[PDB]
Amino acid sequence: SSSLVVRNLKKRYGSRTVVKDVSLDVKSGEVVGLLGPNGAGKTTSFYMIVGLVPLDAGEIDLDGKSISLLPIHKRASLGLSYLPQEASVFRKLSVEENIRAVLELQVGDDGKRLSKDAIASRTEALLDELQISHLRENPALSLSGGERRRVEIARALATNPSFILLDEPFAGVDPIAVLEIQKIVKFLKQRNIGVLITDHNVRETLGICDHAYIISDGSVLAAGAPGDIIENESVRRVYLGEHFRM
Ligand SMILES: [Cl-]
Repeated sequence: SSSLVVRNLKKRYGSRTVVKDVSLDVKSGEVVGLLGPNGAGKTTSFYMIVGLVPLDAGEIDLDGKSISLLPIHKRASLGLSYLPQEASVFRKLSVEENIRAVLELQVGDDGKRLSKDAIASRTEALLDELQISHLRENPALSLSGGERRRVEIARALATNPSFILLDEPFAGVDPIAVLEIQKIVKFLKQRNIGVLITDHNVRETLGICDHAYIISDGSVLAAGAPGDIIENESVRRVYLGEHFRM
């Protein structure tokens, strides 16, 4: 069991403080949502946690260790994997090669690079687990969005992450795709991976969150189970609307 502990983030750009004070927690096997009005702080908060935006103030601890000053690849080494909106998998590489490429770069707990046998074994495992074994030889370029998404999870999983940070996974996707993504998050949850999601699609996100934080005016307006969040009068006034229904 791991914990990601975020305390009192602040980010100021010029004369404008976009994140005033945001704190949150994520634990292993927990799905947490970072929601709220556009530009009211949720995104900058998310990126400070990812490591794309340096903190002006605050703390971020992963298993008791500070990581707020570390670059992204260092956070990744420690178990914090980031899955951006756009890409990336190497389009010219096969599905299998995309996964192996990650595994070839890993270092054991021993401190040693994986044996050829170990890489083959883990590749086979990840292909089966993500139900994409039929695509092993396919170039990444040829994949549907849903299949590509699965390859990206596989590449993240190949680093053996403790936490996975999803940047707008539901943006622009059809209702069928929503279900696939929710199934994938549940799969991650059952693997004892903590998941942090920021997204604009309220119902889709809340629908798989154990816990959610509503960010408004650079601060945490409310936090808790989705069921309680919806009924919060402040949240309805600022964000969801008086007549919101799931
Ligand atoms: Cl924001």
